[PDB]
Amino acid sequence: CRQEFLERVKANAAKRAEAKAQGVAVQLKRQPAQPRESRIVSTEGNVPQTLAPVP
Amino acid sequence: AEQVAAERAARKAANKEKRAIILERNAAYQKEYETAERNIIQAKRDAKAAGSYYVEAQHKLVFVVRIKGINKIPPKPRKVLQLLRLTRINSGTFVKVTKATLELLKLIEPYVAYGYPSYSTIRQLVYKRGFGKINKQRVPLSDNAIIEANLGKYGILSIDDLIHEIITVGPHFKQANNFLWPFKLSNPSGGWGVPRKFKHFIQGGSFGNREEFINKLVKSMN
Amino acid sequence: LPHPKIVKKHTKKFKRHHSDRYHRVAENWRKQKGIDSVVRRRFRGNISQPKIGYGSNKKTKFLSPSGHKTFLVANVKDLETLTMHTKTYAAEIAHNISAKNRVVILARAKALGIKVTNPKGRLAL
Amino acid sequence: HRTAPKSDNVYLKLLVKLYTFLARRTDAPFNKVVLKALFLSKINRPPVSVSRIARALKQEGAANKTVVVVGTVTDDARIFEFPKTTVAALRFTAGARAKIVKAGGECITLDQLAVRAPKGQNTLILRGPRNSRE
Amino acid sequence: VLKKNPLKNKQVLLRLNPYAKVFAAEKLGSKKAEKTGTKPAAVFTETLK
RNA sequence: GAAAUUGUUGAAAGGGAAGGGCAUUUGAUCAGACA
RNA sequence: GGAAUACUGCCAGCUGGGACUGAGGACUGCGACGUAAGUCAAGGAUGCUGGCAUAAUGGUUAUAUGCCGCCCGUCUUGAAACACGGACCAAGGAGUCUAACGUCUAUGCGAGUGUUUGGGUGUAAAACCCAUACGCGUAAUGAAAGUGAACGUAGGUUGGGGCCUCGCAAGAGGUGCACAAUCGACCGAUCCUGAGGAUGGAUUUGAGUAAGAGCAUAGCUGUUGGGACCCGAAAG
RNA sequence: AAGCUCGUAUCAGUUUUAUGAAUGUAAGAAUGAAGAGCUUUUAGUGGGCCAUUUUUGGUAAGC
Repeated sequence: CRQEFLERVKANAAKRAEAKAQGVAVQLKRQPAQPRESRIVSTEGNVPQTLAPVP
Repeated sequence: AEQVAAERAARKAANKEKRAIILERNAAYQKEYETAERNIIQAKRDAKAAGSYYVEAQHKLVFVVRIKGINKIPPKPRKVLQLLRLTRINSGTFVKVTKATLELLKLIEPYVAYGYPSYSTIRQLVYKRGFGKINKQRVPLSDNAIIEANLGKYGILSIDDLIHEIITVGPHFKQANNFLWPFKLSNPSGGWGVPRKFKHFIQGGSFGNREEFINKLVKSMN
Repeated sequence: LPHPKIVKKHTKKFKRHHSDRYHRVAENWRKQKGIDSVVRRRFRGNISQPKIGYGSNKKTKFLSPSGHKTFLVANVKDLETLTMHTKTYAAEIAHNISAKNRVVILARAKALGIKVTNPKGRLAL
Repeated sequence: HRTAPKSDNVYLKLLVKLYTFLARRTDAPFNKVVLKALFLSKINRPPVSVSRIARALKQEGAANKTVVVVGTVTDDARIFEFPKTTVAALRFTAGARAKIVKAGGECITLDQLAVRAPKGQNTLILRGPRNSRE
Repeated sequence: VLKKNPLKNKQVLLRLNPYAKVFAAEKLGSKKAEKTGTKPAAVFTETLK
């Protein structure tokens, strides 16, 4: 049930040691799944192929 | 007694200095918005010129307005509406979009009309229906010193810094949003458009995601 | 004395339910205690009840139309109390004061400039 | 939480009036506890015996402190020697008044204490045994 | 003592946001932009039709 | 010397109910301010 | 090829018409314009002007008109409904007094407390004084006989409002009230130790001691007994 | 209702992530709230009718 908590606290112990041993912006908190960032997707080989209920 | 005009004049000098800081910040935000939207336009044009497709960056901010009454609501969504501070009908709040918040929206779809706000709507919402939670006590904004006194802890020092933290969903979004008392909107000026309000927006109703027409909707509610 | 315009909220009298039907039921207000009364559950078209929403404006409460608080007075020594407060309070000569003494109080109130609400009381010629 | 005390004593009302002023002004946590204690009932303020004051002066580094009781100070027969300090309370039992004065110290009121310790400095507040009685 | 709305009543609009003077002066909402000639490619046009 | 209940006189209303609430016209009647 | 325009979105763009509202009452604040002085639409209405000065406001009232509006009370049940009471008016008409015990609050005194059984006195059922006892409490435990609560600064550890020292503050430490948990000392009955019942050993009991907290009066009130919230019963 | 603490990090008919054979835990995830705990005691209360969704049985059909 709490199998992840002890492991992530051990990861918090690894990231606290890494925090002290570096000029740090810490971020040990888990952030939820963000909205998707912008990307330019190219259609050079992979052509935008049409479909329809032909059927 | 002294101090009658001396401390007054020094206070006026401090007022002028603080105001000038706000001015150059506002100019910086104005230029930021303008260049941002120009970047979206030009990247779209360049994608078409390359024979490619440009996806936009997915929206990170929604405005949620309650559509239904307090009664005949299941508890599973009734708790959710209290958590989004949608206590009465037509009460509106801003929501940061994550995986955690999007499913909260999916539970309450038949009871709210939400979408993605522009800068113009947020500017008009905060300027007209702007109210702060100062210890409690729904305080009307009207003065920049009122914003700075509470939110100077988080950088924010004027009305437009607060709007900036809302739209450009920032490091201190939670504090600016929770500071803002849930907006109390009137029924829409032109009407709802639809005959029956409680169908999904796609099938000739009001509720659910409308994505962009929330700007048309909330500006009439404002 | 400068006062706001008086808004009463309810000009009418809150008469008791079925006071106009029966003669044994007085017009004096009583709350309908019964659980199946349509008056208690405030139905459409039933009589309006006294509730605290009908409370008069605090700045214009207890004031006569002239912006004066009425003050009952029996004799000269009690009238002499309103020497300083002439535009706040106005004298009211008590019902039981004789016609001999009312002329004394009226003349004295004219001298100090204290307003009497009821002259012509026992002043027949 | 209480606005006005259940007491009808005009002198207790004057002490309440005095400490409402000092509790809201001086912002010292002494006056807030004192003014809280004056709103309590008879069963809620049990008497402090002169024996407990004797203990509080045997206390380490608490010799020349001004002891404050917001109940009543009662006489005791079990003790034989009493120190030389100033005791502040509402009422003193005739015997305890006699004992404090005979030992050499002073027995003062609460307003007298309010002049001497407005911020409640060098003070010590004792309350009596509550759950000891039923 | 009373809530003066911005948007209307330009005086309280200038009380908040001191940039409002500069925004109105330069117009800055009715601001023109320079045009380019980035024509859409053959692939985009053919797949649109 | 109350009310129930009745007579007379004056006003008003009344096509298979009446009394009640909101609002006003109409008729009746009344309060100040101009001391 | 070179344009226009629709639609969509923005303007801290300008300019009209209409409605409802004017709360507050010397000055403070935030601002804007101005070269400055000063002004302002900036912390809620002022300026000008006219009719009347009484039934013209408005109220009360009888009616008309538009719209609304089951007959109250009781008793049932998940509801509605039945059913039962209600010809009309006046006056009368139902949680009262007391005893006993208890909670909370107020007051007096406080390891004490209570005068009012009585006596003295009295301006005379009032008030004002009081000797001797008595009641409850200050000690409990055991079936009774009986015995009877400090080894310690009245005890150690854990928290603990306050207060004290340092701290330009945050904070650290000392002291720790009431009170709460755990390990101990004494009283009581309960067995080995054998000094007969000794010094010491271990718990069980208690509404224990561990530096008292009660007594009395008054008020709100609860339980029980009284005719006991008012009227009614098949009677011996 | 009363007293004593902390007015707080005391939590929530909610989502997420992870652990699991629409329910179970944890969180230095989200979002929401200043009404939290502990004694003491003091009223009233101890029926159900209708409908929606799961699910097991049923039949001319209801159920």
